[PDB]
Amino acid sequence: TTAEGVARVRKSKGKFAFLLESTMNEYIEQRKPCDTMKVGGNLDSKGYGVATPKGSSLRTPVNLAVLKLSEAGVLDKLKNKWWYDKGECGSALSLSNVAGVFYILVGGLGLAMLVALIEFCYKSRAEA
Amino acid sequence: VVLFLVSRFSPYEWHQPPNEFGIFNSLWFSLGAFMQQGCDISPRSLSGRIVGGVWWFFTLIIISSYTANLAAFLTVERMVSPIESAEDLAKQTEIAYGTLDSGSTKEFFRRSKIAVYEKMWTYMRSAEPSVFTRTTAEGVARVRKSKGKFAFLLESTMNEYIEQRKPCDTMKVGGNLDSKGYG
Amino acid sequence: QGCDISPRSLSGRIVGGVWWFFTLIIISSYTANLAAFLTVERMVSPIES
Amino acid sequence: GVQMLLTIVGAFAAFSLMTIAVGTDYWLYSRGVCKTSKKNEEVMTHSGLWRTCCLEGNFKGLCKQIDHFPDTAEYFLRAVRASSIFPILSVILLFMGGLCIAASEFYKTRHNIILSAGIFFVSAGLSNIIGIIVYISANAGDNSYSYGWSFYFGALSFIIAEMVGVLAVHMFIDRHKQLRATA
Ligand SMILES: CCCCCCCC/C=C/CCCCCCCC(=O)OC[C@H](O)CO
Ligand SMILES: CCCCCCCC/C=C\CCCCCCCC(=O)OC[C@H](O)CO
Ligand SMILES: *C(=O)CCCCCCCCCCCCCCC
Repeated sequence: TTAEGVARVRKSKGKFAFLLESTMNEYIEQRKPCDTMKVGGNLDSKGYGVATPKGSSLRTPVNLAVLKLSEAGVLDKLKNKWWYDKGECGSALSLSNVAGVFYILVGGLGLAMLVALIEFCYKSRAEA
Repeated sequence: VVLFLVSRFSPYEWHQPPNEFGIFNSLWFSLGAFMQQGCDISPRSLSGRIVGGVWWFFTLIIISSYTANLAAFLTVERMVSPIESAEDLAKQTEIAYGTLDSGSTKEFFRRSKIAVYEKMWTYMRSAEPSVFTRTTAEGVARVRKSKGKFAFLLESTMNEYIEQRKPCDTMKVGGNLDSKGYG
Repeated sequence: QGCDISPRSLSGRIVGGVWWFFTLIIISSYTANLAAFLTVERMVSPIES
Repeated sequence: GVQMLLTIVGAFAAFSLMTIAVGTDYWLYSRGVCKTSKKNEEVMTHSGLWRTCCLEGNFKGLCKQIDHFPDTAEYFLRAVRASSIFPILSVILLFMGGLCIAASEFYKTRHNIILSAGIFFVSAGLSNIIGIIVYISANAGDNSYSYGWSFYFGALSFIIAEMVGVLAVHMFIDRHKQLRATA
């Protein structure tokens, strides 16, 4: 299922990418936690159709209905309703790289003051 | 400061200073140490040696991280590419590119069966925001304002004209993609 | 390398310090540029037009 | 004495500049939302350690409460930049050092009170560095971020604390040398 592909992208730390239709991709890009993105151009160009069994008498009327809805702007209104109106998503080194050296340093300066004030205590308590 | 302290604060050592590590001679050992440049004085106590040992390790990593990052910049910059042909454009995505609307250049790309130009069209037709412009002037502006991140496909005549207009910041690159004329 | 004398006056220790900093930046800029010269070989500069 | 007057003034100065630093909300100048339904926010905000208030926008002076817990091992940092114990441990230490100096000018003879102050100032400056590093290393985890006067007070406080530490050790040394002289 598409949901399983989305989960795999989200959970795989960048080590899985999912190939899916642009419509689904764009929808998920506007859902929390807003951690996925569509990249690149589309690989092909096609469409979704309303399907009927071969030769069904319903096909002609359905086709004209699709054209009427398209031309009235209703398909566009529905896409905006369900995709966008409801959307939920709206070099030098840094100290992060060398944080450790600084800690170690301030930890050996506090270890030196401990190894120096301890000796001082001894030598002083001994002289009493 | 910690070197100064651990060395001279304890009077049991004094007999005349036990070490030469006065605050001044400590601001100098620590400076020398950092610049790898050795000095003449050197701590002789356990305390004063934990302050020179963690500072020599700090110094080591920081100097190694300066040389190793200055050598990453100088290299990556040495791999920069001029991008001066249609093939160059077609093989990358950092630099956007487009054409004028409602003219023969756009139609050229739309109709081309040549792989490089087909690849370019496939990108341009779906790029967001639009890479197409309504007038040549708008395409020129987009090149000039985009810090190298937009290149414009236009007729050599217009290109050559703009190359001789102030502020003289654009250039024609590569050979022409086709050969034709105005009538 | 190291010498057998280190300035022991404020005046002299400033000269020594601004020169150890200079030295550091320049010896690093040589090793770092040399590395860029050996990592990425361009080697292209003949007739172009 | 002259060496004591500077210590009192320096202790006060260091403590004052660190208390102001921990309290004021102008540590960082970054871009962020100054308010807890898409919100066209991203207005220039100034953040301290616990509060973030935007500099401009329809909420001229609306503040908020930083949320420092938004998986393991790293957590330890998120919890050291959320209690801010190192900036606060630096305030406590500087206060304690002042008590020592003040107590010194009363009891006298004790000599070891003057040292204690020296250990409470040098360590205070050392807690401050860790707090500075933790601050910077936490923001990076999460731009034209710039630093404000509350950051530079905590940086200036460190400098004054280390200098008073040197001065307090220099007084401890001098007290003991006076004893050795009479001997
Ligand atoms: C007496 C014992 C102590 C002797 C002490 C001798 C001091 C020598 C100085 C050493 C390094 C100087 C480094 C100077 C760095 C300057 C940086 C600078 O100018 O930066 C400008 C700007 O802020 C960028 O963004
Ligand atoms: C005679 C006395 C001489 C001087 C004596 C003191 C000198 C200390 C020098 C270097 C300390 C280096 C400490 C390195 C700490 C490494 C920490 C570590 O093991 O990290 C594991 C890591 O976190 C897993 O992911
Ligand atoms: C005699 O017994 C006195 C010495 C024992 C107590 C030492 C306390 C100070 C330890 C060194 C300083 C640590 C500073 C850490 C800063 C973050």
